[PDB]
Amino acid sequence: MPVDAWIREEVEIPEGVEVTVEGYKVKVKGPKGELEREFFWPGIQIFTEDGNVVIYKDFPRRKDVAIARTFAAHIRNMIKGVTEGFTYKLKVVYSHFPISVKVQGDEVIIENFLGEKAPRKAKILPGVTVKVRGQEIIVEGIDKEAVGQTAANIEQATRITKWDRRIFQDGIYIVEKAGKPITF
Amino acid sequence: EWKKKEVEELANLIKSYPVVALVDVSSMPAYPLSQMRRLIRENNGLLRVSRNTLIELAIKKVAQELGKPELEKLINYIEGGAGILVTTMNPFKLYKFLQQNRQPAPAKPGAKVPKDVVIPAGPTSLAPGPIVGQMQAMGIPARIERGKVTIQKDTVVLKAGEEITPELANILNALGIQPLEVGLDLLAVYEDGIIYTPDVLAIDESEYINML
Amino acid sequence: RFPEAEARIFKKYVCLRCGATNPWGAKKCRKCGYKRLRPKAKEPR
Amino acid sequence: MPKQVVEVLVEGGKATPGPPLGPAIGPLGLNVKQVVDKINEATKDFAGMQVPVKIIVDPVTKQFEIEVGVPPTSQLIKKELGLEKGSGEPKHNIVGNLTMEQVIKIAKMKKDQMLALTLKAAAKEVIGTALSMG
RNA sequence: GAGUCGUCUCGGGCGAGAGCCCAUAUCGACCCCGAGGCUUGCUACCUCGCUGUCGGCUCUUCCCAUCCUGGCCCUGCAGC
RNA sequence: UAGAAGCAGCCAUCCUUUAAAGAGUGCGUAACAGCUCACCCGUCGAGGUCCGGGGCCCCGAAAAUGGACGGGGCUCAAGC
Repeated sequence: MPVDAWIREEVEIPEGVEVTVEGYKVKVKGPKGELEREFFWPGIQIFTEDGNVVIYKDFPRRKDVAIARTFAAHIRNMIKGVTEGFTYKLKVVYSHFPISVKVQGDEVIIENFLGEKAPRKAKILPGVTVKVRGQEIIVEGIDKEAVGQTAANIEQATRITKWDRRIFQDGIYIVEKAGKPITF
Repeated sequence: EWKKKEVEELANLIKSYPVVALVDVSSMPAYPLSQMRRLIRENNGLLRVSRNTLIELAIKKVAQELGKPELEKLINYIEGGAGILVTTMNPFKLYKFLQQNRQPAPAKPGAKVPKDVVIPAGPTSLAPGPIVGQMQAMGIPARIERGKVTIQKDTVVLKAGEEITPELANILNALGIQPLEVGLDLLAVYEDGIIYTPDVLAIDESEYINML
Repeated sequence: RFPEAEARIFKKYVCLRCGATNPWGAKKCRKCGYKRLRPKAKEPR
Repeated sequence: MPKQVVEVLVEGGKATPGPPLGPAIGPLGLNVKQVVDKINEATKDFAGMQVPVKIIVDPVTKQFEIEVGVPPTSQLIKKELGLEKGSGEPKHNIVGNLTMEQVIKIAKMKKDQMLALTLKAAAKEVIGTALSMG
């Protein structure tokens, strides 16, 4: 099990992303927008030491080392968030009634969900943009977290739990996440 | 295990054969290679591995300079799934044998292809299906002949140093033709204090002596 | 239709110490340890 | 196939099985069971056992490429022992034993089918097939 | 009524076993450990210069280990 | 047994050869085919995965006027 005792990690940043700290809060600014996050752990200093952002605490514990690596991964997703967007594709597939998925406002509305005269809805955050092209639907946007939430909110609304789950199966599902979610 | 148990056992192995070569045995499965593997065994040689025994050349150099030394094999050559091939076959026989058995290649889409990828003309021997639709999309003529899907004419789809894409690879696969044309590469061949490489094995010295 | 739906919905595990659909890599709810637990769906599976 | 058109079984002591050969039909040479006729004689041994082989049914220039089941090692040892079964009830009877000369005759012809590199190595394969039957 | 908790009520752990096959869709023995004060009983602490019984009626408070309504999960959940 | 061709089931579970192979882990097929694992070498270029005692803290934990640590309030302590 991990041989740390400093504990100190180092996070590699290019010259194409600059990062500036002011307290225990990290802001990452690159070509395409910027994104700020708050990393909230107590007793840990996050600071920029030259070209590298370093996350450290003097007293190592098993719990602190997990938190340090999670924060380090968050900066990396932010880095590849501020260079280029993340794309998840979802497909709408249906059991009987053609099903019309359009974005009206800052919510996606789905109508003709099993012949329904009522909406199913899922929230679409401003950092994420949702475009519908036929019955492929693409959730796209700056940050991996924003993109992950927006896409998943769409699947859960349409989610079948009200009847049989092997025979009633109409709804829009996560065809791409970055593999094929999710099985046992 | 322990170091220099293995290197020693290999040290001994190397002296026994006149010709010791390093080849990349990572390119090929497994029925093709295995029928060749068997064939080598009958014709006086064997193939071997273990994790770190294609390095520690210093003991091998000390053991002799006619096997695998550091003399010309300066760099300690350990490639991803390389093996060491010991044989009686002279480097020129060894080289030629190797160029002929090499095929079929695996499918690994997204590689840069070391050799040309072609589509031929003729029947696939597969029935009407989405396979006619794919061929048309690439702009490869087709027709139904034999009640089967047929190509009306070939064309060379990609060159060396060009990637096979997954869409392209998938078409090569549906056809049941490999997208890749890699097989066993010889990194280098050693015999009796001289290193043979494909450029060495290719020319012959006496042809220059004879003209001049 | 079919293999999209049954994945997001159905490709998970259940723990018969909690009576709730938990992650598949989990052997617990979030805590309840192990007894000797097994699927979820039986007869057709 | 899933009623056995490509996949076909031919007997090593009898000829024209009804189940693969009747549904698949069509002239492949002149019949499905043209190839069949060729196979049964060559593979034939004491035991009439089911020898997997393949045909490819294409009606349309009467095209086929076929494999030739060269008789298996299992089938060959039946002939030498004199039993067309291993045991009449799985693993409660005699699997038999071969004298030294008979195992070598089998290996000799088998060599080419086997992965081997000497003729001793082959004979160890055949003797081992003998011991575990049932 | 207090004390008490054998009796009673209820829970948890282990899982023999049947459910075509598959312990847990469902049902669940042997055994072991708690909780409650709602049955029964034990206690003789409190009252014999009286603290009047039960049931109904009427009128009201509180509690959940929840019958229904709301929101949820599984299934040996096709639908119903 | 039509098929049991690793994969209805029963028992055996042997031998040669190695990036690599279990008379085969699961899927799949009427049974095959096909998809795939353990496994291995190698890249990432490290200290790696374990198991076993102890202390503590969590889960296990459902009750009837508002009752609880004496009360307030207290989480680098006013806690152990």
